[PDB]
Amino acid sequence: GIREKIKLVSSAGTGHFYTTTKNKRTKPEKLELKKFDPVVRQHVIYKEAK
Amino acid sequence: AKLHDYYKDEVVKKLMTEFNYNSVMQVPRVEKITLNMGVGEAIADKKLLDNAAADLAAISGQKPLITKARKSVAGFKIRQGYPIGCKVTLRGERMWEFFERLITIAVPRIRDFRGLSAKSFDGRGNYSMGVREQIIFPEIDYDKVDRVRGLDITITTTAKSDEEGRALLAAFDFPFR
Amino acid sequence: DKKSARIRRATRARRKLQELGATRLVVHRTPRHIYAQVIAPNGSEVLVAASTVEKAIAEQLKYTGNKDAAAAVGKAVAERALEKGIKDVSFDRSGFQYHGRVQALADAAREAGLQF
Amino acid sequence: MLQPKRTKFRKMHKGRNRGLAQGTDVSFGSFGLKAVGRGRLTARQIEAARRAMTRAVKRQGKIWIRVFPDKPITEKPLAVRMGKGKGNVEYWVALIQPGKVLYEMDGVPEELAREAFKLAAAKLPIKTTFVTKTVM
Amino acid sequence: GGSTRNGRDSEAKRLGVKRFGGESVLAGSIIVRQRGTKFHAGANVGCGRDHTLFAKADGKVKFEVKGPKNRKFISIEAE
RNA sequence: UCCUCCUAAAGAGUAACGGAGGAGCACGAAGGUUGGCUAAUCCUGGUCGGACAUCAGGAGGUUAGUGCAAUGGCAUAAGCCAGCUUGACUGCGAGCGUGACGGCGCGAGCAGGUGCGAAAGCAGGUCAUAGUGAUCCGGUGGUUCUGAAUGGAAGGGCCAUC
RNA sequence: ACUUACCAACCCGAUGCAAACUGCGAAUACCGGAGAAUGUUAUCACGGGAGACACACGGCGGGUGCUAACGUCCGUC
RNA sequence: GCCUGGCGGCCGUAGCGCGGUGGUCCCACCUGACCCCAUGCCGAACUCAGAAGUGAAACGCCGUAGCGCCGAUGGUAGUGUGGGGUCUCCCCAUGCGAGAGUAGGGAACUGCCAGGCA
Ligand SMILES: [Mg+2]
Ligand SMILES: [Mg+2]
Ligand SMILES: [Mg+2]
Ligand SMILES: [Mg+2]
Ligand SMILES: [Mg+2]
Ligand SMILES: [Mg+2]
Ligand SMILES: [Mg+2]
Ligand SMILES: [Mg+2]
Ligand SMILES: [Mg+2]
Ligand SMILES: [Mg+2]
Ligand SMILES: [Mg+2]
Ligand SMILES: [Mg+2]
Repeated sequence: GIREKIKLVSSAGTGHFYTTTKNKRTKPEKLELKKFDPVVRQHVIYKEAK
Repeated sequence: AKLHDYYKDEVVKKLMTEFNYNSVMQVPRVEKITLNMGVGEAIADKKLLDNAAADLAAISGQKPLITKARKSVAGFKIRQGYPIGCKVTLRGERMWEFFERLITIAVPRIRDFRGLSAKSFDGRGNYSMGVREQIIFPEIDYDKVDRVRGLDITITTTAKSDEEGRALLAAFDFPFR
Repeated sequence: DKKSARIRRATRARRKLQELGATRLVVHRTPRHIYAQVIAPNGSEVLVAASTVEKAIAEQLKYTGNKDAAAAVGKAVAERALEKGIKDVSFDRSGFQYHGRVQALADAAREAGLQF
Repeated sequence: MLQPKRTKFRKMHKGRNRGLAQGTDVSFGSFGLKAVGRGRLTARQIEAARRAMTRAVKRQGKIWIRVFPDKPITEKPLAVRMGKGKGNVEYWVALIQPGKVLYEMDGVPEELAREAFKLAAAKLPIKTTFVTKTVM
Repeated sequence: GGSTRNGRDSEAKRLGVKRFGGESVLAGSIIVRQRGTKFHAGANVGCGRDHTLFAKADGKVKFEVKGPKNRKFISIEAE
């Protein structure tokens, strides 16, 4: 269970965030995705993935 | 080129008269000449495989393909997806060009007293031998190269049987003996 | 061999169209000619057809087997389908790449007015 | 003693023994010994019966064995409570239906095969009878 | 060694034929986990992510065998 | 505690200190879509190379393969390779299956926005079935719901999450 | 470098066995639809009150046991 | 009337093997490929521009019972209900009735559109 839980934070001013999991030793690079933000109702980038 | 039109005019007539074919198409043709090395020392280091690719490119002209292991055989401690050999399948104008540069000069240099085996057919019409000496073709200098690894060629033909294949290859300059 | 491979390529779409239940424009390409026909949703009856093997179309071109003849046949299919009144057909490539001569015919029909 | 070289499973359900035998014809030899009742038939019994007729004819003719012990039989120790898992295999047995042919012989006279099969039947637990190859 | 430890709740196999549920898409008319011998006949909507067949709107449920390999499909007669 | 098979008597369900095996994960691609491809094994010929590495041809037609135990599936591929991508989206959801209940599961279709494709279309994670822990208590972010004389604040509620 | 009083894979023919084998396959049972007769609604829903959750033996199909037990554990009458 | 191409019905009595045969059209081979497009390398495949030549391969058609395939009647096994026996297994009345095997069959049939030939 070395895989750990991280949260993807919307780049917009909204505080909305998603949650997922990722391996730390294999891919330490930050994860960047494009997901729907229900507050602004648009697809935006997400960050903050250790 | 020259041997392409030489197969076109004459040669084909020789085989036609020999085997009494009803149709011109019944005469066997040549589709491809496959060059293969399969060094196998890639398990030691990748530079040997790179050098092998360069050497085979020297003869071919464009680039070789790298063949991966189809199984993880423990006997040869090979791993699936591990490139252990290189290959080329030239075709058409380049095929005839290499066949010319092979037959004309390289084969006479290959043990003139022996040449190659007369019986080297699989049974359908294919015709293959190992050069074993990559210096014959001289296109590229070999006083600088490091290894003297060999080489293998296989001529594919649409011949029905070994007799037809041998007759076709005899029609060319292939001395067999 | 090649024909079997083409049929293997085309089967999935061929029957996905019948699952959706829609009239399909099927195209058969050969080195010398090209054919197109509109097949009904049940896949048993032909509504419209046109190719380069008929006197018309084929007697007013350079050589059957090029993109110009493909465009002519597409125009013919579009006009005849419009005459019959059928609309909203689903084009199928029948295992051929969409970029070749099959690009035409399809383009010609959709510009003619058939709802690709 | 006869038993399989390897077993896919080491223990098997008890099961029942119903119906008539399938192989009821003399196929390999000229004379045969076929059962009339039903019951178990152990490897030890088969081996002893084989020796009976083999030594009865010494060195003459050929002998076939049609049955084979396939299913294992378990048995728990003496002073053991009920339960605590299934017992452990002790011997192998062959289920035989009435009409099953057990042994056959070819290269011997009838008057000697009869006595050899009599001796073998003496060892066998189930009752048997002597049959001839005949035709279809 | 070791026994018991058997899975539980093997779900279900067959949920009906003909106008048994009928109304709406239903969620039966399938052997879950089966796929083979129970395919969508086009008339009923395709499998779920767990290989579950279901209806479109209404109608009778029928079973047929057709096509190469002699596979069995479930169709629905719209009414 | 959970998953697979038999026992289990051709709908479901069905016990024993009955007979056999696994799980307490993994993947940012091993997901989505478009395009393409087809296995194991054996035989013949050929430098190192041989029982087995790679090459050509011929038999064979899935005995191959699946991220992981077993069953059921898979050629249309659910198996193999490449391009672009984030639908591993948000709010709902007729209808249904399975449970004493708590609950668990499948789901067409609607609204918003998005990816692949020429288009028809597909996509609400992975071939499916294990990879899990109620309530209470508290922590973090958002909210303009409450705020004990009034204005604030503390605390509480609601949404996400530990 | 020949020999073989030796064993033996694959393949072909014949012969058996399997709860965890199936290129086959019933009788029953179950689900759904239509119809006649018969049955004091025998069916379902809601509400008030319960008791009960130690079962026994016989037949049939089984697991376990030694197809032993007035043994033991299931299915159905 | 035939012959050919495309899309279907059906899913081996529809397959495989062996022999023969087809080029007006169609189909496939087939020529070239500076380009559209492409090969983990290769106009092999995909793709483009053509019609000199050949039905050799492939494909269509015809014959052939070597194999695959289908397959009765009868008997047998099993089984629901009722009854019986020496009851671990059977029998009788009645209802249902296999699998395997035998005789035998079998070298598919069929719808729509288009073209060549009357
Ligand atoms: Mg059951
Ligand atoms: Mg039952
Ligand atoms: Mg119960
Ligand atoms: Mg996957
Ligand atoms: Mg695809
Ligand atoms: Mg996938
Ligand atoms: Mg899986
Ligand atoms: Mg206040
Ligand atoms: Mg708060
Ligand atoms: Mg109790
Ligand atoms: Mg009880
Ligand atoms: Mg008791």
